Amino acid sequence: ITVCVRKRPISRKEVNRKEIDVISVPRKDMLIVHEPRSKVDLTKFLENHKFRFDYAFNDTCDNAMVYKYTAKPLVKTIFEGGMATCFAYGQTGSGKTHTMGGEFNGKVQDCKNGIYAMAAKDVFVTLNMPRYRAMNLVVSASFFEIYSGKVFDLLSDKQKLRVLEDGKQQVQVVGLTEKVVDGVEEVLKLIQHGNAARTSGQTSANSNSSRSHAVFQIVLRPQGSTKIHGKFSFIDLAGNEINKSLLALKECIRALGKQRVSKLTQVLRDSFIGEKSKTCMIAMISPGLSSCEHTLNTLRYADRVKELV
Amino acid sequence: REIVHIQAGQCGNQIGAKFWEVISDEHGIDPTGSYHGDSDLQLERINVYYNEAAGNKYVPRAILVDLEPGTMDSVRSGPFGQIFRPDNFVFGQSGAGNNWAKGHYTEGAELVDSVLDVVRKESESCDCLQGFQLTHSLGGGTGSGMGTLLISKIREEYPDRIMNTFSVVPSPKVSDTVVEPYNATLSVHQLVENTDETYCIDNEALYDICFRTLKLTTPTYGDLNHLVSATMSGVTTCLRFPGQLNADLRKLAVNMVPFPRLHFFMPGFAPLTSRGSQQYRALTVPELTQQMFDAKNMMAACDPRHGRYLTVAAVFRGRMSMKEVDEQMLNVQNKNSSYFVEWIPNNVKTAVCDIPPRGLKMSATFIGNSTAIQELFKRISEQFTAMFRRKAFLHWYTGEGMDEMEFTEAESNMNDLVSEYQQYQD
Amino acid sequence: RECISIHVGQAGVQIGNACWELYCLEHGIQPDGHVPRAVFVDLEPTVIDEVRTGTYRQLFHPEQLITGKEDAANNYARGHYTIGKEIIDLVLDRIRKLADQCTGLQGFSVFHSFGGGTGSGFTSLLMERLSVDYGKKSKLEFSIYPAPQVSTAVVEPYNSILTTHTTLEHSDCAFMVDNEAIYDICRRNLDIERPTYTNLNRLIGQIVSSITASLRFDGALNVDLTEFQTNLVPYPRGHFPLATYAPVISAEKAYHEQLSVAEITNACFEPANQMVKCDPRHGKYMACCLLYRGDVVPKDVNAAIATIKTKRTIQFVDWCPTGFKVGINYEPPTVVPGGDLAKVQRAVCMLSNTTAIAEAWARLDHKFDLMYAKRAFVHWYVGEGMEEGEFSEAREDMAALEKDYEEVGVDS
Repeated sequence: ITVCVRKRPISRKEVNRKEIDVISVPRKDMLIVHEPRSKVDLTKFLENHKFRFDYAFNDTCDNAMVYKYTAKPLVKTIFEGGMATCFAYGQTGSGKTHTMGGEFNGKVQDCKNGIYAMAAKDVFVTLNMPRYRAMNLVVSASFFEIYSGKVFDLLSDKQKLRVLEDGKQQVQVVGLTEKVVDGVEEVLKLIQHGNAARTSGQTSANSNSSRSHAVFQIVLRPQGSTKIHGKFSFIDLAGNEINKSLLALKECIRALGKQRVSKLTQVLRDSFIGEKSKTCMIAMISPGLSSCEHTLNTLRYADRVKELV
Repeated sequence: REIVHIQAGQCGNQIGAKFWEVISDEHGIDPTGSYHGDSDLQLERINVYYNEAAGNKYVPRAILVDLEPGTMDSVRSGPFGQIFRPDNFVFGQSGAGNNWAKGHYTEGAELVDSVLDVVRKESESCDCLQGFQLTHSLGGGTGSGMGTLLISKIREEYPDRIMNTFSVVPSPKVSDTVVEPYNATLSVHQLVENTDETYCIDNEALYDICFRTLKLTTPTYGDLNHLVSATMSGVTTCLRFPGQLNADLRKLAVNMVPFPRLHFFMPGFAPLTSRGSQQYRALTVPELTQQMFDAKNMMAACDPRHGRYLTVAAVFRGRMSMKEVDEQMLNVQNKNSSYFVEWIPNNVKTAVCDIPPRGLKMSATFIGNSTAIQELFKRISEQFTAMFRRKAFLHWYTGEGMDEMEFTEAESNMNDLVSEYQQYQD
Repeated sequence: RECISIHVGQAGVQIGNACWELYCLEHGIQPDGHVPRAVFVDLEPTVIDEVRTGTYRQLFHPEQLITGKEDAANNYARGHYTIGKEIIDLVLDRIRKLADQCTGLQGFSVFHSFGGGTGSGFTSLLMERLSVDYGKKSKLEFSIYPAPQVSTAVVEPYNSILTTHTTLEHSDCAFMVDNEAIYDICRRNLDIERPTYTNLNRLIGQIVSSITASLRFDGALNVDLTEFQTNLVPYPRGHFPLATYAPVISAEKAYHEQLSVAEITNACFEPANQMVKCDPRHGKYMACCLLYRGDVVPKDVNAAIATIKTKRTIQFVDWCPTGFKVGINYEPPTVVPGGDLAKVQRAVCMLSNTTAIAEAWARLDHKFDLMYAKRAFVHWYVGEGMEEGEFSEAREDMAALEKDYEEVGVDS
């Protein structure tokens, strides 16, 4: 389990608003929140809180840089035959969609730019390497979203899927469509398709929205194996049913170290249970002073998750 | 406020006839007649179960869902049978096969849309909707399957209005069907995840309570049904009456469900004395709590004495002292501190209507949320496995377009449901 | 000089009709005399109609009687946002039309019932729109906050955690009278298990008369409205003192009536006589405004109070040397001709801020969570122009009201 935090820079709208930048990342693993506060007498003072993470990324850091530290180290895990998960967690507008899906203040744009794409790129390169080539693996991808306890196939026009659990308690999402990909270009097509289809409200003036949980997965399969050779699930979480899933998620990840159900944790459950499984959590933070309450909430959540480490 | 009853399956239907047989008299509504009400209070709140059209014809606002004509054609060809507007009868002349799968995926799934249609015509009736009453048996097709679907749809259409469910969980000793645990385990599954108040009744918990608590020697079904319908009247309709301290479905719900599962209760009536003799009138009140809180007298199969309670709701309905009521409840809570769970300082939810059951002086419906009902889903769940293991009469399900993972699902789910419930017994 | 009043919500209107009754009753102005100086708001016609059909029918102008034939709805949201909105303008208009006609006013005595639809919501924005249109005045809102165990509405807390957070940053001093804790007084200090709402109203209808009526009335130690908030609130939170009355003796049963000051003042601090289930379980007083009326010798007071200041078991806050605003009026109280109120020749309507409400708020906040924790009747507000915001963000609000009422006390 690795937990990181990434601060996004203040946007033009916030800047114009003259929002104050409350966060500083003086070191590679140190994040500081300069919380503004007022005493009862309304004296102004700053309570600077410090948080440490495996990796803390500044506003300057690009998606490639973030990807290098978080997801990239997980790819090998799938080739190893494990199950890896990477979660983007944070408040609305914190940058989760931007990081996973691609660069866009709308959270929707260039697929190539995001972690799903970058991860895919590495998957093809590694498969090609000598240690792996013997494996004769096929790469498959799927993209679905979870909304109000319901699973929808982004690859198959929001088709509602049913999720069942055996006595064995292994979960399966029936009807989920897996698409064969043999090129990064292929994966980019599927990402574009899924992202367009993603849930939301009316066309907002700007930005996307995270009413749902987005999960794009990369699966490796020889002919089954452990029900497939390896699987990487990249999840674009909804802004911090949602609460229950987040609570559920925390316990599952912490359970990962040692070894109040939700749909997300149910679908993901096989990814937590196995011995050979790794996860990375990236906490997104919006630097604005107005968002200070949200950020502390995000950071504290993050602390507990890493605690399991 | 309002509600719209739902008679799923034959049983749930047969009972409809008894629930409405009663309720009507508890509201002075003759077959097609109007309000003959001995009083004037049995009318200011009727709406909860009827609709205004003619001016003497207040028609029950329920639904009659069933894939076996003969049934509804027995309920519609007998006594009060001619009060339901025909529009209410959502029949399925198909083969009402005794398969959960045949009334939930293949046969019932068709008749559903023609039901929801009406469940909307009734919901959009008028004023404000509260919830829907659901009667059925978890041991058949039109009951567990098709009725368990009716709700899964209802709860998607109005995740706001409540959902009380009256289930006739498969009695132990003898099963009035063979696949029973199949049709059951599969319906409880749907219940633990849609309705938010379930009142489980046991045909044999009734017999007992009806053959020893009513020296009644020939307890016909009509009776059992009648007794049950007696409780569901105390619950709903009742609270839709005045009271020093009145509640309503929600209060009942918001005071009885500590954890979202939905949890199932076990109803118990108060004055349950044999006709002539017994008419002891020992009904001052300590006599009602004496009753309600004993083992026998719990329409459920399991015995409370076998597991703590989380919540209790003595919904009394007959002039009494908010003192001799509020008081009794206490001693009761202390004489049995043992089984009554502790992390709830006051498990009991005292409720108090005014007007009592038409001909009686004082009654009190009991709605218990005890952890004892663990020892029932256990039962059911057992029967499943013992037969699932060999896929017994499974071909009648799969062959109807089912899944080998569907049965797995339910059992587990409902099986876990047993687990949780213990998390409080401790 | 004056103080308008806006009775909002059926209750605030019932209590209004009551407080409004006691008035003329002690001013010799029968059914049809002068002209009131307030207004009546409700989104359920039938209730304001009671002021249009029943007693004190022609003592009002169909202009100071606002109604929204529409729907009340026991839900904040609807009353504040959605529906309640439509009326507000019109409402304001009167408190701007009635606020003009006068001569240098002092504020608006608002009458609402915390846990209602028209009472919680609406006002929320009424007081809201006032704090901006007349920030330069007094906003003393007289509330009837949620019975500690005997609430009515199923949602009550939703409606009261919401009227508190929205009004908090707008009121000057919020008086509080607990509906249940008043019953006790009707059971224990007057004896009657037959207390009609029409009684509790006669009571507040009394304690209130001691506030405005008589005070704005000449005396040996006058106390202006401003006076209150000044001598009564230590901090900007629209702080909520509690109302208490002394000679709450029965006009039939017992008769020791002649209970010199020395007695009636001690009868204020015993918790069983304070129109609020906030028994001084620990709450240190931090300021009390002892309003006396009738035949009272200033020494009697400046002694009866001295004796108290040294009872210690009555522990006053630390940072507060002396917190006793002695308000002396002349004219004794004036009891309903034949209700059930004794009728003494002197009384003590003492109100105060007590670290006690640390409780009352607590116990009412907790309520809220339980339900919110499951969203309970949330869909009823959302669908009425509200959001997960307003709730969660009004919860956090009061949270710092549980810390506030904690910090300003319990510590030295």
